[PDB]
Amino acid sequence: AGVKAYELRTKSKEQLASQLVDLKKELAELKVQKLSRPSLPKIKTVRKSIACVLTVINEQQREAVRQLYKGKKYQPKDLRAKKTRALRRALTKFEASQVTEKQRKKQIAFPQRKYAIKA
Amino acid sequence: AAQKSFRIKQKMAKAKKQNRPLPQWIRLRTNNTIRYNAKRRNWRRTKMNI
Amino acid sequence: GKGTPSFGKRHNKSHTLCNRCGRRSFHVQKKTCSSCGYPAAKTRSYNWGAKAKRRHTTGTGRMRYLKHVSRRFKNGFQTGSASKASA
Amino acid sequence: GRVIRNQRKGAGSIFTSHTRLRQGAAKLRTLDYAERHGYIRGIVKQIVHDSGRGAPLAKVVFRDPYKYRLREEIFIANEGVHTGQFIYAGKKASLNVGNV
Amino acid sequence: VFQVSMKANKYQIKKAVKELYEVDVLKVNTLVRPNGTKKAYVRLTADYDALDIANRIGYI
RNA sequence: UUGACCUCAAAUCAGGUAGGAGUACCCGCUGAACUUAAGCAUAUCAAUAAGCGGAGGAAAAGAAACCAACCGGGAUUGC
RNA sequence: AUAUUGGCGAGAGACCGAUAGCGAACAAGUACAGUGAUGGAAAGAUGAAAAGAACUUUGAAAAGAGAGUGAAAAAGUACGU
RNA sequence: GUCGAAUUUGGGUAUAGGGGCGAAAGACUAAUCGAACCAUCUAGUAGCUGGUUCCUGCCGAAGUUUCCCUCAGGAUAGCAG
RNA sequence: CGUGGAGGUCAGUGACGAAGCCUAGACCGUAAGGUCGGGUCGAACGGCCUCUAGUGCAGAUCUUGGUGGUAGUAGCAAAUAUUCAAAUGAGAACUUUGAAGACUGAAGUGGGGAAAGGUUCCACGUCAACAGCAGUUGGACGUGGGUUAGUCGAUCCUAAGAGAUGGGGAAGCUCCGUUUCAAAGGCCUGAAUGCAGGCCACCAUCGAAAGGGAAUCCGGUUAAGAUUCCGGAACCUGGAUAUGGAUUCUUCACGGUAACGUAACUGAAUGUGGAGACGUCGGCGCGAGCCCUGGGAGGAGUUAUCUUUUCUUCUUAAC
RNA sequence: GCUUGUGACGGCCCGUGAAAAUCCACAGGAAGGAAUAGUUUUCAUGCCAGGUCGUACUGAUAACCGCAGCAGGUCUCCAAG
RNA sequence: CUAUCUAGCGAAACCACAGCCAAGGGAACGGGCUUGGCAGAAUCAGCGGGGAAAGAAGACCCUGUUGAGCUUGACUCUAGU
RNA sequence: AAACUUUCAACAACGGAUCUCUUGGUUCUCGCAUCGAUGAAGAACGCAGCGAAAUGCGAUACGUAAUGUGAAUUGCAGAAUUCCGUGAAUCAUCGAAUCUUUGAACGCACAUUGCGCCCCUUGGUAUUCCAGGGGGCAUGCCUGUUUGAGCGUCAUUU
Ligand SMILES: NC[C@@H]1O[C@H](O[C@H]2[C@@H](O)[C@H](O[C@@H]3[C@@H](O)[C@H](N)C[C@H](N)[C@H]3O[C@H]3O[C@H](CO)[C@@H](O)[C@H](O)[C@H]3N)O[C@@H]2CO)[C@H](N)[C@@H](O)[C@@H]1O
Ligand SMILES: NC[C@@H]1O[C@H](O[C@H]2[C@@H](O)[C@H](O[C@@H]3[C@@H](O)[C@H](N)C[C@H](N)[C@H]3O[C@H]3O[C@H](CO)[C@@H](O)[C@H](O)[C@H]3N)O[C@@H]2CO)[C@H](N)[C@@H](O)[C@@H]1O
Ligand SMILES: NC[C@@H]1O[C@H](O[C@H]2[C@@H](O)[C@H](O[C@@H]3[C@@H](O)[C@H](N)C[C@H](N)[C@H]3O[C@H]3O[C@H](CO)[C@@H](O)[C@H](O)[C@H]3N)O[C@@H]2CO)[C@H](N)[C@@H](O)[C@@H]1O
Ligand SMILES: NC[C@@H]1O[C@H](O[C@H]2[C@@H](O)[C@H](O[C@@H]3[C@@H](O)[C@H](N)C[C@H](N)[C@H]3O[C@H]3O[C@H](CO)[C@@H](O)[C@H](O)[C@H]3N)O[C@@H]2CO)[C@H](N)[C@@H](O)[C@@H]1O
Ligand SMILES: NC[C@@H]1O[C@H](O[C@H]2[C@@H](O)[C@H](O[C@@H]3[C@@H](O)[C@H](N)C[C@H](N)[C@H]3O[C@H]3O[C@H](CO)[C@@H](O)[C@H](O)[C@H]3N)O[C@@H]2CO)[C@H](N)[C@@H](O)[C@@H]1O
Ligand SMILES: NC[C@@H]1O[C@H](O[C@H]2[C@@H](O)[C@H](O[C@@H]3[C@@H](O)[C@H](N)C[C@H](N)[C@H]3O[C@H]3O[C@H](CO)[C@@H](O)[C@H](O)[C@H]3N)O[C@@H]2CO)[C@H](N)[C@@H](O)[C@@H]1O
Ligand SMILES: [Mg+2]
Ligand SMILES: [Mg+2]
Ligand SMILES: [Mg+2]
Ligand SMILES: [Mg+2]
Ligand SMILES: [Mg+2]
Ligand SMILES: [Mg+2]
Ligand SMILES: [Mg+2]
Ligand SMILES: [Mg+2]
Ligand SMILES: [Mg+2]
Ligand SMILES: [Mg+2]
Ligand SMILES: [Mg+2]
Ligand SMILES: [Mg+2]
Ligand SMILES: [Mg+2]
Ligand SMILES: [Mg+2]
Ligand SMILES: [Mg+2]
Ligand SMILES: [Mg+2]
Ligand SMILES: [Mg+2]
Ligand SMILES: [Mg+2]
Ligand SMILES: [Mg+2]
Ligand SMILES: [Mg+2]
Ligand SMILES: [Mg+2]
Ligand SMILES: [Mg+2]
Ligand SMILES: [Mg+2]
Ligand SMILES: [Mg+2]
Ligand SMILES: [Mg+2]
Ligand SMILES: [Mg+2]
Ligand SMILES: [Mg+2]
Ligand SMILES: [Mg+2]
Ligand SMILES: [Mg+2]
Ligand SMILES: [Mg+2]
Ligand SMILES: [Mg+2]
Ligand SMILES: [Mg+2]
Ligand SMILES: [Mg+2]
Ligand SMILES: [Mg+2]
Ligand SMILES: [Mg+2]
Ligand SMILES: [Mg+2]
Ligand SMILES: [Mg+2]
Ligand SMILES: [Mg+2]
Ligand SMILES: [Mg+2]
Ligand SMILES: [Mg+2]
Ligand SMILES: [Mg+2]
Ligand SMILES: [Mg+2]
Ligand SMILES: [Mg+2]
Ligand SMILES: [Mg+2]
Ligand SMILES: [Mg+2]
Ligand SMILES: [Mg+2]
Ligand SMILES: [Mg+2]
Ligand SMILES: [Mg+2]
Ligand SMILES: [Mg+2]
Ligand SMILES: [Mg+2]
Ligand SMILES: [Mg+2]
Ligand SMILES: [Mg+2]
Ligand SMILES: [Mg+2]
Ligand SMILES: [Mg+2]
Ligand SMILES: [Mg+2]
Ligand SMILES: [Mg+2]
Ligand SMILES: [Mg+2]
Ligand SMILES: [Mg+2]
Ligand SMILES: [Mg+2]
Ligand SMILES: [Mg+2]
Ligand SMILES: [Mg+2]
Ligand SMILES: [Mg+2]
Ligand SMILES: [Mg+2]
Ligand SMILES: [Mg+2]
Ligand SMILES: [Mg+2]
Ligand SMILES: [Mg+2]
Ligand SMILES: [Mg+2]
Ligand SMILES: [Mg+2]
Ligand SMILES: [Mg+2]
Ligand SMILES: [Mg+2]
Ligand SMILES: [Mg+2]
Ligand SMILES: [Mg+2]
Ligand SMILES: [Mg+2]
Ligand SMILES: [Mg+2]
Ligand SMILES: [Mg+2]
Ligand SMILES: [Mg+2]
Ligand SMILES: [Mg+2]
Ligand SMILES: [Mg+2]
Ligand SMILES: [Mg+2]
Ligand SMILES: [Mg+2]
Ligand SMILES: [Mg+2]
Ligand SMILES: [Mg+2]
Ligand SMILES: [Mg+2]
Ligand SMILES: [Mg+2]
Ligand SMILES: [Mg+2]
Ligand SMILES: [Mg+2]
Ligand SMILES: [Mg+2]
Ligand SMILES: [Mg+2]
Ligand SMILES: [Mg+2]
Ligand SMILES: [Mg+2]
Ligand SMILES: [Mg+2]
Ligand SMILES: [Mg+2]
Ligand SMILES: [Mg+2]
Ligand SMILES: [Mg+2]
Ligand SMILES: [Mg+2]
Ligand SMILES: [Mg+2]
Ligand SMILES: [Mg+2]
Ligand SMILES: [Mg+2]
Ligand SMILES: [Mg+2]
Ligand SMILES: [Mg+2]
Ligand SMILES: [Mg+2]
Ligand SMILES: [Mg+2]
Ligand SMILES: [Mg+2]
Ligand SMILES: [Mg+2]
Ligand SMILES: [Mg+2]
Ligand SMILES: [Mg+2]
Ligand SMILES: [Mg+2]
Ligand SMILES: [Mg+2]
Ligand SMILES: [Mg+2]
Ligand SMILES: [Mg+2]
Ligand SMILES: [Mg+2]
Ligand SMILES: [Mg+2]
Ligand SMILES: [Mg+2]
Ligand SMILES: [Mg+2]
Ligand SMILES: [Mg+2]
Ligand SMILES: [Mg+2]
Ligand SMILES: [Mg+2]
Ligand SMILES: [Mg+2]
Ligand SMILES: [Mg+2]
Ligand SMILES: [Mg+2]
Ligand SMILES: [Mg+2]
Ligand SMILES: [Mg+2]
Ligand SMILES: [Mg+2]
Ligand SMILES: [Mg+2]
Ligand SMILES: [Mg+2]
Ligand SMILES: [Mg+2]
Ligand SMILES: [Mg+2]
Ligand SMILES: [Mg+2]
Ligand SMILES: [Mg+2]
Ligand SMILES: [Mg+2]
Ligand SMILES: [Mg+2]
Ligand SMILES: [Mg+2]
Ligand SMILES: [Mg+2]
Ligand SMILES: [Mg+2]
Ligand SMILES: [Mg+2]
Ligand SMILES: [Mg+2]
Ligand SMILES: [Mg+2]
Ligand SMILES: [Mg+2]
Ligand SMILES: [Mg+2]
Ligand SMILES: [Mg+2]
Ligand SMILES: [Mg+2]
Ligand SMILES: [Mg+2]
Ligand SMILES: [Mg+2]
Ligand SMILES: [Mg+2]
Ligand SMILES: [Mg+2]
Ligand SMILES: [Mg+2]
Ligand SMILES: [Mg+2]
Ligand SMILES: [Mg+2]
Ligand SMILES: [Mg+2]
Ligand SMILES: [Mg+2]
Ligand SMILES: [Mg+2]
Ligand SMILES: [Mg+2]
Ligand SMILES: [Mg+2]
Ligand SMILES: [Mg+2]
Ligand SMILES: [Mg+2]
Ligand SMILES: [Mg+2]
Ligand SMILES: [Mg+2]
Ligand SMILES: [Mg+2]
Ligand SMILES: [Mg+2]
Ligand SMILES: [Mg+2]
Ligand SMILES: [Mg+2]
Ligand SMILES: [Mg+2]
Ligand SMILES: [Mg+2]
Ligand SMILES: [Mg+2]
Ligand SMILES: [Mg+2]
Ligand SMILES: [Mg+2]
Ligand SMILES: [Mg+2]
Ligand SMILES: [Mg+2]
Ligand SMILES: [Mg+2]
Ligand SMILES: [Mg+2]
Ligand SMILES: [Mg+2]
Ligand SMILES: [Mg+2]
Ligand SMILES: [Mg+2]
Ligand SMILES: [Mg+2]
Ligand SMILES: [Mg+2]
Ligand SMILES: [Mg+2]
Ligand SMILES: [Mg+2]
Ligand SMILES: [Zn+2]
Repeated sequence: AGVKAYELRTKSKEQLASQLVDLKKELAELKVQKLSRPSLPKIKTVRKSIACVLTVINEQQREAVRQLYKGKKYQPKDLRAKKTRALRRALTKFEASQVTEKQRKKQIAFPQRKYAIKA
Repeated sequence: AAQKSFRIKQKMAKAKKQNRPLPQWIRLRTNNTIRYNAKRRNWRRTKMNI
Repeated sequence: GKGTPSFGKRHNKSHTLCNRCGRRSFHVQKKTCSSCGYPAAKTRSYNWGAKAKRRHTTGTGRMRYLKHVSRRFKNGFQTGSASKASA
Repeated sequence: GRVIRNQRKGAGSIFTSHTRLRQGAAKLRTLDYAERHGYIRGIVKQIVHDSGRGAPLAKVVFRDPYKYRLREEIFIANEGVHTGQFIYAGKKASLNVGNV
Repeated sequence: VFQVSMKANKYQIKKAVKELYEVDVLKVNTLVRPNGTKKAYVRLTADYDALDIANRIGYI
């Protein structure tokens, strides 16, 4: 039951804030009835919903902070490439590309010649 | 041990909660091996070592 | 009374639990873990100890990060989201 | 063989001096402008016993030349030095028991 | 009597006990149960009835 | 009086990087004895085990201060 | 081009067949031992299917005896032979 | 035997293996001490004990020679297939 | 001769019963072995030609696992001791209650704690195993309950001791060092916060649940917690702080010869003094609690006889 | 009288018998300071608050160590006639 | 208080196969072989003659081209100096 | 003659050989190259309607988002079974997050759930004191920056 990922993404922050609070109100009230009854399997879907609400609220604020940093040279390490320690310190495609002026002319003067031999 | 370091009361609290017989329903499960709890402990028999 | 009588005197513990490795190898007076090596920077291992090694090596643990690296490498370390099917 | 007893002593351990209850180290006043040119006066405030030393110590106060404070010294009492006496210290100082 | 976060000191308890159930809290005594969960003894002031507010949370 | 210089400091200075794990293979250091010799010391085990420092996907080696002495050959690695 | 009792993913064998084969085919580096470094097991097989023996009966009861299930109970969770 | 001091003792702390510690017994150093406990080198070497798994058929020995830090072992010739 | 596996072949055997196992049943071979019947069994297996080995057990104080005789035997004899009745239960030498007999005899078989254990505490259920007889009981089994602090500890301080830092060794793991061959800071004030004041500066930290140390007591309460809860009475540190009182026109108090006294009585840098703060033994004075004890006011036992009798209540917390 | 605290003292040493945190005090005189008033928060009274971990029970001829419900071993307080 | 008898509980040592002698010869001290004596179920409490009884691959002794603790103007070295 | 003992058979015990099974081991080959201060390896404690393990996860706790898939999961319960559906699921996939207490492990400690300092914000009169919330303060080294020191030192003084 409970909440749905796409429906939440439309609602505004300040509504989500209140969404949560009455889910916490419910889940709290659940745990009361829970110990007065022969179990209560129902409480699973609301505590999962709280995760979803909180996932979305996170999605927004992260994306929002993603915008505020767009195009800039220095972005929070939270939001960076990840990939690999070893990887992300490898030379950039630019840095590996550089070639000494002596060579760039040698790489022009006599670059590899495609040929063949018939008969 | 009388007035006890928290970590040890915590470590104690753990082993207390995991000394129980098997839940009866674990043995109805399809493809079930476990008949009894084989890791069960006792204060008289085996000591915890903190 | 090198035997049974002298045993009755053992109430003190040369080691308590080692924060790093969770054994009780941490020498109270020596302030060094016997098994793991804490608080040395490196973790304790010896080549004559190959059984001790396979007790503590990778994959005896939870692999909480490492385990997923292979899938993430399998495809390109993908950035971004998944495009669905659409129409 | 084994390591004989007289080798084991240089490692400290058991063989270190038992220092707890001692007074400080027994040292003269530092050699300074005061003693090198004139002399200086101080009261021996008390003599007193120093553990594991069979030679009583005399505690001599002095007034700090270069600041307003009291400066206590630990001297080895010279037999006839006495609480309350004035010790005089320097090249200009007189020739009397207790003077340096 | 409430189970409480093991991370919650006597202030956080009293603040959150007031805020949630809308009552005046005289004093707070916390132990940690054998199982490793904190139990809080939260006394309500004279102005309130603890049994009322009890089954206002719906246990009685 | 005011302005540079060399050197050398400090900052929760702005941006970074090192550590640890792994260790089958790889570059070094350090370094045995059991053993064989029908004894044993050189020798052998072995430029091995254990110990230490540093990598990669390979490492390393490499365009000769080479090999040859031939009518000469021509970076390195491996079979 | 070369190395590779590690890592990841595969295909195989005149290999071993539960005292074998890795120590571990199993909640196995587990249960347990040691202050500690370390030491370190045992243990696979009801049946096609639980149909896991309703009911009666003696018994304080565990059970026994009827009686049922099943191809088989000369398979009854002490379970293939 | 000793029992008001070279007394008895808790805990904290220090000394580690050719090391410690010893009012000295080679004592003690975790039931381990004329060299601790743990793992590895290690399946250490053994002219020395012990064992060495089916059947039948034919042939059939030696404890002697010489040399050996050789005398419980080898080489060597002889006997044997 | 025999065993695991391999190529080839009998288009070999088989759920209408393969393999295995059991057969004081049959036959073949000198033998290793081969073949058959019967029983039990449940899914595979054999003949011949070759290939190949982790290929044949009675021993090795062999390895692992299982089982015997010994044998219903040695034993179940330290710690003075049990008995009657009831209740409960299918069941009682062993449980509960009552009674009687006894013991530990406070250097205890009493009342608490330290190390250590870790739920053993308590309650309800409950006896397969365990409690070397027994078990209706248990420190067992099952299910639940339970440990409340400003004042008690930890936390703080320093001890022997341990240990970073400039640094100096060592190939290195690492070693030395703790104020040293170092440019080692962090306070209080004004001008909401920077500059101007300014002092002061040898020095991380770890190390005591018996050392040092801020401060709580009584009464009541639970099945199980209490110097923690409740009721009452306090105190300590930390903030805020208003009113009262005190002091000053001789501005920062008066009195006493003095020892000193008073409800208060401004005090920066800096210096210094004291408490923290300390051995062991011996008697002597004094107090507290305990011991002994008289009157009296209650309760209890004995009382053929004797005893103005024997026992028992009469209490006072920190502040 | 017993335990115990304290007061005043005597003796013993080639033994003369911890440290730090903390607290108050003194000397000093930088400084602010009153009259129609300004002074002091070491005098009284009044306001608010005090987090974190431990807290059960055994502590032994059964709850610790000694394979165990072991005649062993394991520091201490109270102590009636 | 045991032992002993009973209810209940219930091990271990050890074990080629076993368990009556005399002699003989025999690896020169036999339970077994040879010749004789003999020889009758099933057993209980005792006992310490035998079982060259049990305990532990003799420590004494020798052998081993096997060690180790230790000593020294052995052989060969070595920190320090 | 019984008992007893011994031998054989049958049935029954004891025990787990043998036979047949094999989601395992073992060895050969083939392909690929990715751990960590963006916090790894490893550890501790937790997380399910009813779990002690194993397994998975992290207070968003046997999982949240995305993608596919097309109806289950299953021990009992429960559901919304929300099936021509943005949709079952202990499914596959994984590109988005969460990720307690830790650990090279980073304010200092650490047999302690011990103890400082800075910044923002909320409440208690509140610049100060207490409390809740949020973010911070390791080391060596490089490049840069800002601020300093030295009669090491060149100019300017005036
Ligand atoms: N008890 C702590 C120590 O455990 C050591 O041994 C422990 C290890 O062999 C094993 O512990 C492993 C650990 O190795 C591994 N690296 C991580 C793993 N989670 C641990 O697991 C353990 O912990 C869980 C949880 O408490 C327990 O249920 C259980 O003891 C065990 N599975 O479990 C043993 C528990 O005793 C030693 N016995 C001794 O040093 C000491 O007792
Ligand atoms: N080795 C300890 C030394 O103690 C010395 O300190 C000396 C004094 O300062 C210290 O005296 C303490 C005093 O600090 C403390 N606050 C009060 C205490 N009563 C005094 O004690 C001393 O004096 C009294 C009276 O004379 C004696 O009864 C006592 O035995 C004595 N130790 O005791 C020492 C004399 O016994 C120095 N600090 C130094 O030399 C060193 O640390
Ligand atoms: N007695 C009535 C019920 O029997 C039930 O149990 C039934 C069975 O589970 C039980 O089976 C027993 C078995 O437990 C035990 N291990 C022995 C034997 N294999 C079986 O025996 C049973 O089956 C045999 C064969 O037909 C009958 O001859 C016999 O009478 C019967 N008891 O026998 C019962 C049938 O008679 C439950 N125990 C319970 O509901 C109740 O006691
Ligand atoms: N143990 C506490 C003591 O009890 C004592 O209690 C005694 C008193 O209360 C009381 O005394 C009464 C007396 O008042 C009345 N007039 C007569 C009565 N027989 C006495 O009692 C008597 O008891 C027996 C005689 O049988 C004597 O041995 C005792 O000494 C005497 N007091 O009887 C008690 C007997 O001991 C005292 N009050 C006093 O010492 C203290 O409180
Ligand atoms: N000391 C002064 C006197 O002390 C008396 O009491 C003292 C004595 O009872 C006892 O003092 C003893 C003394 O008796 C005996 N004869 C000598 C001994 N040294 C003293 O001991 C005293 O001094 C030593 C240092 O020497 C300290 O270490 C110790 O703590 C202290 N008690 O300790 C008390 C404190 O010093 C009385 N209070 C009184 O007569 C007077 O004040
Ligand atoms: N200061 C170093 C930096 O710390 C940063 O990390 C900051 C936080 O992410 C980190 O927070 C830690 C957290 O890691 C951890 N898992 C939980 C912990 N409570 C937090 O701890 C922080 O606050 C606590 C408060 O008690 C302090 O005790 C602790 O020293 C501090 N690191 O602590 C740092 C702030 O103090 C970055 N990891 C990195 O840039 C760098 O290492
Ligand atoms: Mg299992
Ligand atoms: Mg264990
Ligand atoms: Mg032991
Ligand atoms: Mg201890
Ligand atoms: Mg120690
Ligand atoms: Mg050390
Ligand atoms: Mg560290
Ligand atoms: Mg591996
Ligand atoms: Mg793996
Ligand atoms: Mg695996
Ligand atoms: Mg994760
Ligand atoms: Mg020596
Ligand atoms: Mg010294
Ligand atoms: Mg508390
Ligand atoms: Mg509870
Ligand atoms: Mg910066
Ligand atoms: Mg490294
Ligand atoms: Mg390496
Ligand atoms: Mg040799
Ligand atoms: Mg040899
Ligand atoms: Mg030799
Ligand atoms: Mg060589
Ligand atoms: Mg090596
Ligand atoms: Mg790499
Ligand atoms: Mg390659
Ligand atoms: Mg290269
Ligand atoms: Mg060239
Ligand atoms: Mg070439
Ligand atoms: Mg391989
Ligand atoms: Mg490997
Ligand atoms: Mg795949
Ligand atoms: Mg292939
Ligand atoms: Mg088997
Ligand atoms: Mg096996
Ligand atoms: Mg088996
Ligand atoms: Mg087998
Ligand atoms: Mg085999
Ligand atoms: Mg095995
Ligand atoms: Mg097990
Ligand atoms: Mg071991
Ligand atoms: Mg089976
Ligand atoms: Mg099955
Ligand atoms: Mg009936
Ligand atoms: Mg009944
Ligand atoms: Mg039937
Ligand atoms: Mg019918
Ligand atoms: Mg049936
Ligand atoms: Mg039928
Ligand atoms: Mg049929
Ligand atoms: Mg059948
Ligand atoms: Mg069957
Ligand atoms: Mg059944
Ligand atoms: Mg069964
Ligand atoms: Mg069976
Ligand atoms: Mg069967
Ligand atoms: Mg089967
Ligand atoms: Mg004598
Ligand atoms: Mg005497
Ligand atoms: Mg001593
Ligand atoms: Mg060594
Ligand atoms: Mg030697
Ligand atoms: Mg040394
Ligand atoms: Mg001695
Ligand atoms: Mg001798
Ligand atoms: Mg031993
Ligand atoms: Mg010993
Ligand atoms: Mg001896
Ligand atoms: Mg020796
Ligand atoms: Mg040892
Ligand atoms: Mg050992
Ligand atoms: Mg061999
Ligand atoms: Mg070798
Ligand atoms: Mg050899
Ligand atoms: Mg020989
Ligand atoms: Mg010769
Ligand atoms: Mg021989
Ligand atoms: Mg020959
Ligand atoms: Mg011939
Ligand atoms: Mg074959
Ligand atoms: Mg084979
Ligand atoms: Mg074939
Ligand atoms: Mg064939
Ligand atoms: Mg057929
Ligand atoms: Mg067969
Ligand atoms: Mg026959
Ligand atoms: Mg047949
Ligand atoms: Mg049969
Ligand atoms: Mg058959
Ligand atoms: Mg079958
Ligand atoms: Mg079949
Ligand atoms: Mg054949
Ligand atoms: Mg073989
Ligand atoms: Mg065999
Ligand atoms: Mg056999
Ligand atoms: Mg045999
Ligand atoms: Mg037997
Ligand atoms: Mg018999
Ligand atoms: Mg019996
Ligand atoms: Mg008997
Ligand atoms: Mg006896
Ligand atoms: Mg008795
Ligand atoms: Mg009776
Ligand atoms: Mg009756
Ligand atoms: Mg009795
Ligand atoms: Mg009774
Ligand atoms: Mg008596
Ligand atoms: Mg006493
Ligand atoms: Mg005693
Ligand atoms: Mg108690
Ligand atoms: Mg109880
Ligand atoms: Mg028991
Ligand atoms: Mg019994
Ligand atoms: Mg019984
Ligand atoms: Mg219980
Ligand atoms: Mg206190
Ligand atoms: Mg401290
Ligand atoms: Mg120190
Ligand atoms: Mg150091
Ligand atoms: Mg220096
Ligand atoms: Mg500033
Ligand atoms: Mg203390
Ligand atoms: Mg109590
Ligand atoms: Mg109260
Ligand atoms: Mg005295
Ligand atoms: Mg008081
Ligand atoms: Mg008296
Ligand atoms: Mg002394
Ligand atoms: Mg004072
Ligand atoms: Mg003054
Ligand atoms: Mg309590
Ligand atoms: Mg208590
Ligand atoms: Mg007691
Ligand atoms: Mg005992
Ligand atoms: Mg025990
Ligand atoms: Mg006794
Ligand atoms: Mg005892
Ligand atoms: Mg004692
Ligand atoms: Mg007898
Ligand atoms: Mg009997
Ligand atoms: Mg027995
Ligand atoms: Mg035995
Ligand atoms: Mg024996
Ligand atoms: Mg014999
Ligand atoms: Mg004769
Ligand atoms: Mg004869
Ligand atoms: Mg004879
Ligand atoms: Mg005879
Ligand atoms: Mg014989
Ligand atoms: Mg015969
Ligand atoms: Mg014959
Ligand atoms: Mg005869
Ligand atoms: Mg004759
Ligand atoms: Mg005899
Ligand atoms: Mg015998
Ligand atoms: Mg013996
Ligand atoms: Mg013996
Ligand atoms: Mg021998
Ligand atoms: Mg021997
Ligand atoms: Mg001997
Ligand atoms: Mg000899
Ligand atoms: Mg020889
Ligand atoms: Mg030798
Ligand atoms: Mg017989
Ligand atoms: Mg089958
Ligand atoms: Mg579920
Ligand atoms: Mg529940
Ligand atoms: Mg887990
Ligand atoms: Mg699961
Ligand atoms: Mg369902
Ligand atoms: Mg269903
Ligand atoms: Mg999935
Ligand atoms: Mg995921
Ligand atoms: Mg993390
Ligand atoms: Mg952390
Ligand atoms: Mg940290
Ligand atoms: Mg914060
Ligand atoms: Mg940095
Ligand atoms: Zn460790």
